[PDB]
Amino acid sequence: SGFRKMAFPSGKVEGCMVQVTCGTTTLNGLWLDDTVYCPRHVICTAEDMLNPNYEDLLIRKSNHSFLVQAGNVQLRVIGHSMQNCLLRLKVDTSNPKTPKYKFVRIQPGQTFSVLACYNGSPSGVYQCAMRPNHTIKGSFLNGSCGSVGFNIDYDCVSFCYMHHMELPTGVHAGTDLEGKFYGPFVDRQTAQAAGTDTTITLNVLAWLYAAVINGDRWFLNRFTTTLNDFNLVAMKYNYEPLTQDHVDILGPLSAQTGIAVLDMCAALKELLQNGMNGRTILGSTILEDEFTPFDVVRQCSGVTFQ
Amino acid sequence: SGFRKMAFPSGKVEGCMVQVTCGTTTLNGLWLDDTVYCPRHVICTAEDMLNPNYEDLLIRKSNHSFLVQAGNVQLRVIGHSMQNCLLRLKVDTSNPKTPKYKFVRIQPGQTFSVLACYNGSPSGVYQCAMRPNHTIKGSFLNGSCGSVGFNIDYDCVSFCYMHHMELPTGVHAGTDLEGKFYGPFVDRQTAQAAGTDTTITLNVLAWLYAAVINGDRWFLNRFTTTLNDFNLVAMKYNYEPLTQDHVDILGPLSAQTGIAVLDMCAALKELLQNGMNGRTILGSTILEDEFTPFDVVRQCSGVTFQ
Ligand SMILES: CC(C)(C)c1ccc(N(C(=O)c2c[nH]cn2)[C@@H](C(=O)NC2CCCCC2)c2cccnc2)cc1
Ligand SMILES: CC(C)(C)c1ccc(N(C(=O)c2c[nH]cn2)[C@@H](C(=O)NC2CCCCC2)c2cccnc2)cc1
Repeated sequence: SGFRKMAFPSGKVEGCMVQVTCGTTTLNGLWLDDTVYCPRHVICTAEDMLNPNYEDLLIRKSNHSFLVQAGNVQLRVIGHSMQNCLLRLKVDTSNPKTPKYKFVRIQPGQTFSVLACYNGSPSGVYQCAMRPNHTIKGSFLNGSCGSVGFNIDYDCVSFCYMHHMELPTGVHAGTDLEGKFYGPFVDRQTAQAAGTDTTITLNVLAWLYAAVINGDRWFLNRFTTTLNDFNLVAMKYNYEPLTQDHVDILGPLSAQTGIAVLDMCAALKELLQNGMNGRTILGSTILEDEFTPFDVVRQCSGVTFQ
Repeated sequence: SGFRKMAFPSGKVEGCMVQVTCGTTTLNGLWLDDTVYCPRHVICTAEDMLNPNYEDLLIRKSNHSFLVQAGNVQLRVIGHSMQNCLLRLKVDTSNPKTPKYKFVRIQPGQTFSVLACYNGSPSGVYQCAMRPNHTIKGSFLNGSCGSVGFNIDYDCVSFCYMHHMELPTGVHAGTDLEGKFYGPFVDRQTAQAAGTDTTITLNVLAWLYAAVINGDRWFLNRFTTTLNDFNLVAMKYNYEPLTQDHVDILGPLSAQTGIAVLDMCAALKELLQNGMNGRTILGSTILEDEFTPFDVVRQCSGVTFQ
């Protein structure tokens, strides 16, 4: 029993974190085989963060412009190239702790674990959802850039996020491991701001199923809804529309609990319209949208507490 | 910016987790140097969980009654002994991944990271507070016993919790690494239940300081309070009394923010009496008591956003 925001064990990623320095700027890099990946803004001059031209800044660097430190050991840079908003530094040593890994681009609403790091040293781990507006609600201080997000499946690490910058509301923006930003953000100092966000309906429904699996039914009702009638309510409450594809994704949780998806949607409609009347669901006084259907299946028992 | 429940990186603990089997029961153990620690209830018969006598059950076991598996490798047990509610199994191999470590008994209100494990395989990591009633709000399924809780300071792992059992309300009970239970619980099937809990006042105050450090002051007021007048309100709202010792602990956070402790207590008094008026603090619609003063200092900037 219980239900918590649960990160993946971080050891396989810890063994990949290094420190990258260029000029006076230090940040974190990810060392896999003989390549170190880091944000290209490591080369940005303090004097000009407003209008960097990265091609022009990078051509002025040599391999020995970059210092890479793995713990106490210096790794010699023997090549470098820019890929989108990342630098790929080739080093003289293959990381002996490289795990089985893949690079994947996650979709909005999906979750991943973040290993917050400073100066190449891991500091903390927590779970994040990629918001519909392409930001994450992380916890990051100066120098956290280059920290990574990942999921783990059967000892294969799927890296999906590298941290680049903080936005004015205190939320965080970054790229995939090909260097392509999530969202419309850019790696320079501009007035950019996170767009309007929305609640991840599929995740709320998954978490209501988690509550039933764990033994609680107080919020169910005798009603059903059509998809279109639910979506009229969702629009009013800034929830994402439910689609037939999302209904299909909820199939296994619906089967484990015996609650049809559209019946759970009717329960959610009533909770939105009437509130929770001072009660909790899975310990929470609000509806939670930070757990995917996969996260619920990963964490909950496969046997409902009937 | 940001503020999240943040666990310590788990890799140093992952390298210590093994599987222990006795008879038909399997659970997790902790392998440090040439010793494996695990819950003594691994020897309990399925037929008699109501009234086990562990001395009488253990004398009937030999070293080869115990199977220990580290990944795919079998570790031969060459000795065994009971210490309180733990077994200490001596094995033929010293763990080459043993970190610098200590065993410590934590106090109520303190936090630690939990590495949830099944069959000796780490599954997830999350942060827990030891509640005043000596339980934790974990997330644990059958076979999680022997999972450990820990804090990390300068690469030294302080182990403080080993998981033993789940209580009727779905919360979790366990021991320190000397095998002494937290709380009045016992390792057998009884009617035992968690006692009444209370809110950890010192942690709420620390988290209000975190909110100011991160730039938010909306909940402050022009009033102050005496310790005794605050404690009259605390009793009404099931908050722990504030003590002078706890006031002293808040010294550094008070200095970083310029808010006297008793002035923050007046703010908390008003929040308890009037509620939060539909507003949030650090993203939360409720007052949070799961972060210690140390956790706030660990995670927040050392410079207040004034
Ligand atoms: C060059 C560029 C792209 C403008 C930049 C500058 C600084 C950083 N930040 C580094 O901390 C940092 C930079 N290099 C080493 N560390 C921080 C950051 O985003 N401030 C923002 C201030 C407003 C305008 C854009 C940047 C940061 C803080 C907390 C968590 N995350 C990141 C990130 C990007
Ligand atoms: C022998 C004894 C002390 C009564 C016992 C029995 C079972 C377990 N539980 C094992 O899962 C388990 C046991 N051995 C291997 N796995 C689970 C558990 O506590 N059920 C309780 C049922 C009510 C009465 C006491 C035990 C468990 C589940 C979820 C998370 N945590 C633990 C723990 C202790």
